[PDB]
Amino acid sequence: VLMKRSITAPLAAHISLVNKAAVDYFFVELHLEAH
Amino acid sequence: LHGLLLDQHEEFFIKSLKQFSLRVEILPSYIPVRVAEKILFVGESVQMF
Amino acid sequence: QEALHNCSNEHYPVLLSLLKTSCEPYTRFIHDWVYSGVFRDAYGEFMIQVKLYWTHGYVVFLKHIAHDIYVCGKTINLLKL
Amino acid sequence: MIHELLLALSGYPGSIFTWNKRSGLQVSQDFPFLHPSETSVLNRLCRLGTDYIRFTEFIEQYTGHVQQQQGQGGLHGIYLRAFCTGLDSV
Repeated sequence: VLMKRSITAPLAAHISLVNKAAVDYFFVELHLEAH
Repeated sequence: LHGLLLDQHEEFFIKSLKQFSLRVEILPSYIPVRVAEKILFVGESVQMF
Repeated sequence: QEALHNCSNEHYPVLLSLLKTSCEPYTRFIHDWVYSGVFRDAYGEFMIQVKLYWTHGYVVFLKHIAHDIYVCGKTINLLKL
Repeated sequence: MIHELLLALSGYPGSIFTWNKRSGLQVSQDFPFLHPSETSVLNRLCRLGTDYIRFTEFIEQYTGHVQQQQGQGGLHGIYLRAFCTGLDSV
């Protein structure tokens, strides 16, 4: 079998955490939602 | 278990929904048709969900 | 692609061991750009490369993850600005 | 006779056991130094090395000749190669 189940799995779960922190950083700090 | 194949241009008695068809003619006689139907059903089911 | 092209050979575990060390640098590349946002440029052999300011040039392994990393790095790169 | 026979049987044709593809291994059979008594036993031994050379030629020709392969099972495919592996192990 050819697959990644030990490389991308501890990586893709971290990508989403970074993305959610950035989306949070926009709203609750720079107040785009108030614009 | 994964709906994956690496076989190109040879037979293995199987070719969202579809993408598998039953090569009924090539099938080994000493392995019955009945289990191969279940195998085709399982591979399609895993590819679907 | 020589791996997916193969399924069984006397050189199949040999090629697994060869690719397993031939992918050792690239995993380190990706382990740089996600946690730092700055990859040490070699010759531009990194597959991704580089006011609103975003005009990065981007447009094989799974490209399903390539654009994911391409957005995962440019956002940290904005925080550096 | 001592080393020559083993060399023939291993699949290296000599100048006593001359390889053809129409007659395989063959005694020279034109000397009055060897006689009909030993000749027959020798021909019986020639058969095995002929078949052996055929076997090894087919296995080598189709296994380890491409990376891993459009398609014809009598010339290509994984199944023919796995056949040649099983034939080599027997």
